[PDB]
Amino acid sequence: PLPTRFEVELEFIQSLANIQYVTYLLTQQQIWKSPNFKNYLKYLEYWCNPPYSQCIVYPNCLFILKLLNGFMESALEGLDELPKIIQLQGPQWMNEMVERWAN
Amino acid sequence: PSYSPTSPSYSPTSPSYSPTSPSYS
Amino acid sequence: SLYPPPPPYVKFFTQSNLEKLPKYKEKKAASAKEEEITCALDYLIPPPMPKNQQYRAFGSIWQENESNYQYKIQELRKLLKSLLLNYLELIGVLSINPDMYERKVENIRTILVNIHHLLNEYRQSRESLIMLLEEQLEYKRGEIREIEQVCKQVHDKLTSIQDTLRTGS
Amino acid sequence: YYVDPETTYTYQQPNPLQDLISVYGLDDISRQVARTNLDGTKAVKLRKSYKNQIADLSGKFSTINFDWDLCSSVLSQFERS
Amino acid sequence: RSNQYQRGKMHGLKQLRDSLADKIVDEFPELKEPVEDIIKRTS
Repeated sequence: PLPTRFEVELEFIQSLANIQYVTYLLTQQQIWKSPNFKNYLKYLEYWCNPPYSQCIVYPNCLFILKLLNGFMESALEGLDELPKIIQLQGPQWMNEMVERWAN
Repeated sequence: PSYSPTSPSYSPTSPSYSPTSPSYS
Repeated sequence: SLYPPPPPYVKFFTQSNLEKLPKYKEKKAASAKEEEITCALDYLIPPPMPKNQQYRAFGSIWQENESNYQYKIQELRKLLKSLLLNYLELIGVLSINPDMYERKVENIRTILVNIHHLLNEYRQSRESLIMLLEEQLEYKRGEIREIEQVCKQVHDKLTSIQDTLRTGS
Repeated sequence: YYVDPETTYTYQQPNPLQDLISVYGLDDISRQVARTNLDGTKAVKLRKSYKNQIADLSGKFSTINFDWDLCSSVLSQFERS
Repeated sequence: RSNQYQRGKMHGLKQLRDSLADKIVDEFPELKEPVEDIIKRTS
């Protein structure tokens, strides 16, 4: 059967955690140029509250989209540095996610 | 001899532009 | 391609759609007093939770003060004893008539499998909560007690100094 | 749990522990071609193939629808020529 | 050679299960009764 929009949006959110997916998406000009994609990104922000957050599979993308949120006022430029910066800042970002959830 | 060697100008931060497309079977 | 295309509705919502969303939802609520897609602005309306409270994905289904266990213990002990006994009987089978040894092997595994079932009801998150509870509780008690110890020793030193200066008067 | 008194396993027959050669009185041929005699001495010289079974016959084995009358007549005519 | 291997492994297995039965009786007397039946199930 045809999946509902819940399933596709949740799978998109969980796939946003992949660094390769983010690099590919930012590689194309019209994806960042079009305001539709960033409008959808800001629309996706409302999943950080329960009970929606209970349905997530990988919490890392929760910050990544938020990090992607920062990308709208930080610039495309910085795309090259994305894998290095995520690899370097994985420890502290995981720690802050744990502080947000595990405590 | 050699007046001066070249400074290492590596750019690992370069993201590269390899096209990926034939992944689906 | 390797990367699936973005969702289609993503491209429908511009800044104008975002700013006209309030009047659109007001009109929709006034009119209202699977959702059919009659207008391009319908998706921004929050999707409704399914009544069955279930979600299917990849062939799998998904959906208070912490915010006879002796029967299970004795069942586990007797199951372990029976498992050892059946292991002995199976190795004896291997000794004398190994040709039919498998006839018991899977049987023993079933008991082992039952052991896994016996773990399922015993599943431990509350126990982890308890252990974290006592570790931070004892850590904060240690910090507190060293605080009053150090302030009390400072006060004792101050009193001793006061006595010393009074004696020198 | 699996202890079933109704499930009884019988001894495998024949028992490998016993002398399986003598179970069916099968010692004659084994003694005939035994590696060594009762005293341990070599009985006969041992080799590989069937050649020595034909040595008694005359010869030098160094290296190891149809009308019969018509064929015989043809051979006779060929030899007489 | 195969027959000697069979006999030696049979003797080894027999001593294995004899010792295992003896010790299971020793440290676990309550399971002593089935163990003998196990022998009756095997022998």
